[PDB]
Amino acid sequence: RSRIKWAIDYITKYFFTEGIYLQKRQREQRLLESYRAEGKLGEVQCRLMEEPPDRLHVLDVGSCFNPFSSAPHLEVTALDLCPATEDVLQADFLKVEVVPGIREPELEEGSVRRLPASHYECVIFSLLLEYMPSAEQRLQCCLQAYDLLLPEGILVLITPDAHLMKNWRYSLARIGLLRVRFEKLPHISCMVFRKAISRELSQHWASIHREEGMCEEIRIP
Ligand SMILES: C[S@@+](CC[C@H](N)C(=O)[O-])C[C@H]1O[C@@H](n2cnc3c(N)ncnc32)[C@H](O)[C@@H]1O
Repeated sequence: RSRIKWAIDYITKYFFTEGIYLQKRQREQRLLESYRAEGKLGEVQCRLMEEPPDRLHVLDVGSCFNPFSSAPHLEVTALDLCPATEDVLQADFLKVEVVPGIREPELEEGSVRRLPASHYECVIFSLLLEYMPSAEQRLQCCLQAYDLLLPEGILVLITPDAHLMKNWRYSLARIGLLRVRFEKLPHISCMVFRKAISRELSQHWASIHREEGMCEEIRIP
């Protein structure tokens, strides 16, 4: 049906109705034991989420009109370069700093310039990344998404219309994000990437699944 309904349903299942965050945690714990048992990794640091709050902190980037704000149990901060509705904060995400030690966005001259680090259970890039000028700026957005996420939070990535998705999967794994869902909807590909319990775990996964010819960034032809 709709990417919006698809994403609300996934988020709800991931944190509430299906505990997918706990399922993937187990998969990642087993993967780490496998790697340690092969001497390829040592004593890495792991960071886990507490039980989800009743109200999830969701950052909707390139939101346009804040579709997610009325979804139950989502507390949505919506940003857009050119907001269409008054409830979307103006921001060029490429110029946003991710700042530890703050609780809410800070604005200068009416533009979001700073967001709280490690604060959001969910970051949503719905048909946003194809607006970036370069491949390296698409990666930059996902790197900011990673500093914004709580441990085991999820990046919801929706892009318009296989080896390229394997490349994005590899590129995002290099920076700590492991894909946990991929679904094809009419005219779009719907993906969710999870902030792994350990970035080093994610990077080693990517090392193993690197095919020859693929870049470190995330590309749009
Ligand atoms: C195709 S619309 C998608 C709107 C909504 N997310 C959806 O799924 O329908 C792309 C949006 O990204 C916004 N955008 C483009 N570059 C941006 C940037 N650098 N920072 C914040 N928003 C940006 C545009 O203003 C536009 O609202």
